[PDB]
Amino acid sequence: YAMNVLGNDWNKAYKKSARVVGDVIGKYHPHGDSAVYDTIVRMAQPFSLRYMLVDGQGNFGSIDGDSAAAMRYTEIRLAKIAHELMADLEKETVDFVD
Amino acid sequence: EITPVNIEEELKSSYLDYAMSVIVGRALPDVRDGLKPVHRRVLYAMNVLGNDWNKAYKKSARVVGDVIGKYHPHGDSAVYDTIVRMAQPFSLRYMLVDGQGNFGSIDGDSAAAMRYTEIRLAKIAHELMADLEKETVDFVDNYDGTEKIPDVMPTKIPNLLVNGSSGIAVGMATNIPPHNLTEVINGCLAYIDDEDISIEGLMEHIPGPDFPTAAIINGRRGIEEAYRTGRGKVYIRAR
Amino acid sequence: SIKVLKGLDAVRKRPGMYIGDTDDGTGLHHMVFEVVDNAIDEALAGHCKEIIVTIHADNSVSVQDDGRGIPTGIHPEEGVSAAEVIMTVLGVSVVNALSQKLELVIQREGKIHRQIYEHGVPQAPLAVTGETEKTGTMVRFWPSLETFTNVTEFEYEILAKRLRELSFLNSGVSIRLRDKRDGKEDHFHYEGGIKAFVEYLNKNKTPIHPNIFYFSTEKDGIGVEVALQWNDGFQENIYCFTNNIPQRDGGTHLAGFRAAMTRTLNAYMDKEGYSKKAKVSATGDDAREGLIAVVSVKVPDPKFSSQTKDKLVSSEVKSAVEQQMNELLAEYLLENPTDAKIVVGKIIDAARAREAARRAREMTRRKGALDLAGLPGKLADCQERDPALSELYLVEGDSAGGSAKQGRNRKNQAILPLKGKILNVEKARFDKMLSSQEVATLITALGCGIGRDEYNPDKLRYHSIIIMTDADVDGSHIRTLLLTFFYRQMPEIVERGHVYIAQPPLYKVKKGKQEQYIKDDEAMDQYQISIALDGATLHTNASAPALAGEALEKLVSEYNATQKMINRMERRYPKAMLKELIYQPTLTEADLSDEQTVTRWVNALVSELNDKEQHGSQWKFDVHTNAEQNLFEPIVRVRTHGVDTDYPLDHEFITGGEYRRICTLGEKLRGLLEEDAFIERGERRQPVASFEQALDWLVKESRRGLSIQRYKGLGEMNPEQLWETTMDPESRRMLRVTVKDAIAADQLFTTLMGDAVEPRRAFIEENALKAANIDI
Amino acid sequence: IMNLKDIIAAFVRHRREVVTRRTIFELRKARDRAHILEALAVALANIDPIIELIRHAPTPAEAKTALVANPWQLGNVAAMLERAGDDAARPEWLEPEFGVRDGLYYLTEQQAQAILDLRLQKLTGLEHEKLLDEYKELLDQIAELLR
Amino acid sequence: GVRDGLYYLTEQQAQAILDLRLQKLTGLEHEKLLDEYKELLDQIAELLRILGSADRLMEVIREELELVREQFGDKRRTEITAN
Amino acid sequence: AEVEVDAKTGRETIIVHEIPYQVNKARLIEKIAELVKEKRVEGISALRDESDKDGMRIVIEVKRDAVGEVVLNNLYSQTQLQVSFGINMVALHHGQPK
Ligand SMILES: COc1c(N2C[C@@H]3CCCN[C@@H]3C2)c(F)cc2c(=O)c(C(=O)O)cn(C3CC3)c12
Ligand SMILES: [Mg+2]
Ligand SMILES: [Mg+2]
Ligand SMILES: [Mg+2]
Repeated sequence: YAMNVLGNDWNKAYKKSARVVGDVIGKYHPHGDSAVYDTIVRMAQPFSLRYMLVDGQGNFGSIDGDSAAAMRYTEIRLAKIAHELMADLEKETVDFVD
Repeated sequence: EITPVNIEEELKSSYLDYAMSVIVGRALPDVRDGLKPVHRRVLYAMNVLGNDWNKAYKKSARVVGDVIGKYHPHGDSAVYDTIVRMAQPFSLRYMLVDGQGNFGSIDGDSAAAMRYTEIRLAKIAHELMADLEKETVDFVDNYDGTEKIPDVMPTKIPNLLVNGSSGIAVGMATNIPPHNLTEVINGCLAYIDDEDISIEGLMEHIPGPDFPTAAIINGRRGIEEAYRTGRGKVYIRAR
Repeated sequence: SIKVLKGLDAVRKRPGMYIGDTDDGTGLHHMVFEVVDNAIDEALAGHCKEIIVTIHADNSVSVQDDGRGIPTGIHPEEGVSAAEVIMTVLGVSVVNALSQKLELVIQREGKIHRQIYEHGVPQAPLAVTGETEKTGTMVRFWPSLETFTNVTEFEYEILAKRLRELSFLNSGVSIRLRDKRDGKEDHFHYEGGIKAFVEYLNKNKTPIHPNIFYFSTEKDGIGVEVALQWNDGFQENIYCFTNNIPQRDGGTHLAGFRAAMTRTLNAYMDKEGYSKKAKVSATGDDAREGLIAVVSVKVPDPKFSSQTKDKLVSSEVKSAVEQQMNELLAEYLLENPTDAKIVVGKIIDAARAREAARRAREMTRRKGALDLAGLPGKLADCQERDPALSELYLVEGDSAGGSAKQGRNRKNQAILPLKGKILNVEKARFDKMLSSQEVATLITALGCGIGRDEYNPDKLRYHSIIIMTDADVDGSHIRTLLLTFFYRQMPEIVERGHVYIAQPPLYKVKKGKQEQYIKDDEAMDQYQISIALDGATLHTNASAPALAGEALEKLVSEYNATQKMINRMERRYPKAMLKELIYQPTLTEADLSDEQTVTRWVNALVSELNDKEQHGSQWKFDVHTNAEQNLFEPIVRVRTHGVDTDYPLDHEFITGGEYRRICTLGEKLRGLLEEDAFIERGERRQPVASFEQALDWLVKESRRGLSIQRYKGLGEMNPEQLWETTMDPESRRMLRVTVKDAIAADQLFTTLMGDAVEPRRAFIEENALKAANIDI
Repeated sequence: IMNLKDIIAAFVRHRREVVTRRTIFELRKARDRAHILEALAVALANIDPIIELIRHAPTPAEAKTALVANPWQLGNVAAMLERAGDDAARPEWLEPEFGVRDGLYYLTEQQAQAILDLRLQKLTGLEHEKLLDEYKELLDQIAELLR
Repeated sequence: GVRDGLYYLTEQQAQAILDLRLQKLTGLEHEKLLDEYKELLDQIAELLRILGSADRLMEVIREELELVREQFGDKRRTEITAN
Repeated sequence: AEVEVDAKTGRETIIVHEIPYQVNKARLIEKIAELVKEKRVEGISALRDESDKDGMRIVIEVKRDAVGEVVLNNLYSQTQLQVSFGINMVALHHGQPK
């Protein structure tokens, strides 16, 4: 939802990971920021998800056991299939909470 | 293909690049507003976010993310450390940031991580950016050519004298002590009146520095020597 | 009636910018080349293949073809003959304008016609003058002897070489070339032109095998034709063409060809067991020792890196050529096993010759999964045991270190990451240097030993050390620190030439399917200039033909250089004042005593500056009289933001490099564009107010649908991109470090890296600060 | 390397430059507003011919072209235009042919476009009175800025 | 609304009338409204048809699922064998 | 995995093309090396990784006095070349687990 609000579409330029993590932590998720980055990283690895939901640019780890680079080095944007999970969101099809 | 190169030319070019970049864009303050580039970028980002002095606080992580994602292409821990220093009453004579939480103490304790704190602009920081939207300063490009940043601030406060500065560069350094605002204003008014006043005339209004932590200055010769030439030495003694 | 006359006059005003050079005579041959290309285009669909070229003794050339003749119809719009509209209307128009007399003959429908053109002005409408039975056209031209200078002649070889090349490329087409001054007749006709081209080139040398590999296919609209043969020489010569246009610097097709040949030859030599019989191995360079080959590609719309061609940058061409070459070359090695052996023998001889020139080595023990060998834990070693075939990389950070580990060739490449900034071994003591862990691990990984007591440079574990850092100002510092360490502690390693520096790219551009990598900012400016001049025409008036691409590129490059020079000197003169001097008459030194033209000149300059002004400022002029030889120097005063300043233009500025460069730029721009000034794209139209406005409009038009990405550091690149741009031996570029004087190097190192501060400050202040303000 | 007096002088010069640039910006903005205010004020006295002309136009572009074709009589707004002395409220990029020539006003394209965007609720009596107050205030501001 | 050939307005309709620009009085702006009104009537009829039937509801879902399968489907990677 | 035998000397090797889900390759190689250190399995002479851009490739060398099948079955039984996946489908329905 945060990436959708930021306007981080699948056919636009990439954005720094720190900006997205900062928005998520500062508006919606009241926890630490390192586990949020670890969660975001897993959604972009081709060997973890059958259909990836995040498109990444940089070093995101390997099947050999390597770790990803810190959040000051990478960039992300939404994947094309992730726009089908949020279709018709602005036509009052679901409920909202505080 | 492989092409040869002499070691002297490589050494000279690389070192001159590094030295000039550090001297002109990282470690020395401008004489008009008294800020380094990182301070200016932080203040501009906070102003763009709409983080005013009479509204709610915002988390530090959001501000750091904006700053390093749009204006400043470096690490985030050093940016947070820079933001922390601008809010401590025992570091700045007139604070520029308003803080909520654990920001350290004079006893030597460290501040909390940026997942715990909140900040907003101070009331005097709105006088450093007055009339910013009426085309009073020039704008330059960022590292991508997508955003624009002010070249200098249109300040109403003589910030360099009233807050001081300290930085280390290649081949040179700086060290300036803080002062008192009323005395500096009186000196500026006297200069406007006279325009030919001497150093002795200006010391009728500005007797010396004024540190945030009080204490005692022991002697008067170094003050006059520094105000007359630019280099001097003073002694600070506890009470 | 009159528009054509005005257009021809406009062309005559600046002939060079429409034809090219008029001093060496390149345009003189270019007119003939245009005529021959148009004729062969007509002869491309002709019933037969015959073209007549004649070099007459009266400084004229007549060319006759045998295709369908040019129609002699009537034009519904202009109401005149269709042939005349074909000839002179808004590249034969340039030739006719540059030729005093042009003979037009049309032979069709069994009738003979004839017409004469005088300086592009027809004398009579086309009329029937005889009867015939054949179809074709004939043109003879008499070039102008006043516009064309210093040559006024034709050379047989210049046309002969091009005609032979065209005949080789155009299979089944015959060309006859003759000269009437001395008397010659040359006929070119070949069926297998590409194969015949290889045979003709491989003539003076000694081929080692009679069979010549050759094929020709076409897939996805790309036509590929390859032919090659091995001589006994020691040099390689590859000739590339695209749509019958040569490229001296190659491109994607050449890269695909080289990769396919290397892979095929290596695989074949490995399978057959030849490489095991003799304890050697062959590289790409060994295969291409003595070789002659020709590559020609057919592409609908090629894209080039500049208006002067010489480099193809289309993407899919590489894949197509590589696939076609790799598919078929394998079969040839089986169909002709006798000739295959000779080439393998020559390659093995070359490889053995390479080996004998190396140093002496001892096998080293690498670090593996079953043994650690007492080596640092952060090192990622390789599998090769011969130190003369291994490489070591020193990378700046952890992220780039991981990226390099993921995308390397683990057979013979090792990685060692550096963390943080390294110690300065010029300001520290020996024991402090020994107790530092980064330096200790580096010394252990190198394996030579340190201390001038056990330092043996003959036990180096790798024979290539490569430094890879970011392309910012914090990588230059680390490069200097590493160079200081290597020079102060291990001089022999630098002396023998074991140290290299890597060159990663900085930009990446993409527009749809086309993508490319850009080295640095100069390449970016060149790419921006080139990409804005495609599919666009600039006409001085509404009835003039478009200019040449090369002239436009030269003008824009010179403008850019002059703009850079102007920007450099901004600290002493206002920037708007300097830009205005381009469009002003030159103030010669002879005018510095009249005291009457000076005032008019400065008044005109100030009036023009005050006329065009958007910000709040004012201009004024004044004249100062000097006693020395009664000089009179202009004075210009401005008022900006409430401050008044004066800029005296003294005698020194009049005679200087800046003013002369500005004048030289201005001479080509004063009165170039007329009032009409229309620019036409493929389907749209646009008026032009000034050269700068047209350039800005073109730039804005070209940037639509364009994506540009800038790399902050090495950690922002995918491992595949990093490998294919920086670490692949086939397509990487590096630098080798050498020492020139060895007596000034010590002084420079002591000054820049020593403890004393004052020499360093003085050096910085003298070099960077003052010398830049005055680059005279 | 500087002393006290240099720092004070630099601060004063910076302040002077900032104030000058701010004044220029505000003056330009005020003149731009006054132009459109004049254009709107003139067209509320010829309302019937304006409406008749607009109704017969088939396309807004044709209406815009027909608007700047002939001069319009000033009517009851000549007094407040005469109160403006010379060209104190005239933009510096305006050609000499436009504006008042001889008791007849000449419009430009932007003024016609602004006329075409007028809402129907501004034809009331009360909404008409604000133009004079705003015009007088703008004239006073322009004089003070020019001082 | 229309009751006996005489239209009765509300407050918001009057407010919309008061906010009408002068450029809307040209020729084309008087037929833009007619075209938009006809399109709105057609759309309203089509929307009302869905809410009254269940088969019409299921047809839309079938079409959407088939489109998704056409646009995002691919091949199988893992192989399943007997013991 | 597969077994290939040389046509000249009769020597044979084991080639691995794919590995199970959620398995680390470097740790797998390290475990195999450690296991063969203490003579837990017989028939292993050399072990190295030759993966490249074409795909994964792990080479295991068969000793001269053994058959590949026994070694391959021992590797299946003792290493992570065969794993178990316990299926347990629990999700939230109307705010309750089920
Ligand atoms: C691992 O590098 C760092 C060290 N070390 C380097 C030393 C030598 C190698 C073995 N580790 C030690 C500790 C350190 F002590 C502090 C920082 C640090 O504060 C920092 C930052 O962004 O704030 C970033 N870095 C890295 C970007 C350089 C730090
Ligand atoms: Mg953790
Ligand atoms: Mg740190
Ligand atoms: Mg960096």
